[PDB]
Amino acid sequence: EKTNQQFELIDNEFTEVEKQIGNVINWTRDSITEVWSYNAELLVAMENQHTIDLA
Amino acid sequence: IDKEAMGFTYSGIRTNGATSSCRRSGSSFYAEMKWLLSNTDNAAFPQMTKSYKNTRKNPALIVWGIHHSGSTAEQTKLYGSGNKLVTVGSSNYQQSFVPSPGARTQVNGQSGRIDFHWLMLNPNDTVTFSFNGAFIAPDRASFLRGKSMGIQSGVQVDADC
Amino acid sequence: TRKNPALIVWGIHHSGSTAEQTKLYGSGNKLVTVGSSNYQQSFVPSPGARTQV
Ligand SMILES: *[C@@H]1O[C@H](CO)[C@@H](O)[C@H](O)[C@H]1NC(C)=O
Repeated sequence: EKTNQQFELIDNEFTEVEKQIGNVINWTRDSITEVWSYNAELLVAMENQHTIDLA
Repeated sequence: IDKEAMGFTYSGIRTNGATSSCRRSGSSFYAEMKWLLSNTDNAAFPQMTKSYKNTRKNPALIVWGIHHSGSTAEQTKLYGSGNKLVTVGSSNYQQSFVPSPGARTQVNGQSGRIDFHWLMLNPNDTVTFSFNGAFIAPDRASFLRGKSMGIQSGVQVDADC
Repeated sequence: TRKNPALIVWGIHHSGSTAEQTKLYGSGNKLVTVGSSNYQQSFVPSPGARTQV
């Protein structure tokens, strides 16, 4: 079941943004990426314990 | 974008400023901006003031340009001698600009630059352009249409999936 | 002189005309310079007509 939250573009791949706002965006996106990489690896490992135990 | 004409009139100055960088059936300029000059070279430039009122029920994207000429013998050729100024005001905005001639590197064959600025005029507001030179005047104000999303890509567009 | 930062505030008047700036501060080119041990800027008034507020 997919999210309904639409995320738009705040960087620019062709003409680079200002450096101090280009580092706040880059620090924030790596922080959130650590959260969704932790939650994905936790959920898959937890539901593998539940799948094995229910069968 | 929904372009809406401003209806500016210009008394005693030239308007057909063109350049060799913008090739459109010869020498032309931007399609929605005017290059206000003097009547001939090294002539004077009168002090002007033009106004626009946003009558619609939506914010209006106003855009004007400031010409930074390549030399001090180039700024005086097209807007006369003296110190120039462009003043822009609104009910939520106030700034002012001054041209700064000087040589720099050749881009597209020229060493002059045009700085484009912008504001969003609120409904039933008024913008005012006091100028006496180096002003790339707007012609048509712009209005937004609705909601969309913009992407940057390098692959081809498909209308099947 | 106090042991805390002080919120200093000054204003710059941008008059409505060039016959208005000369009426209240005389003729010529004007300037306001503001300096500190951590700050340095300068300002120049810019007269001209705009909308009535
Ligand atoms: C932010 O990260 C991107 C990598 O996706 C990089 O191309 C860009 O230069 C970075 N921005 C800054 C200001 O370092």
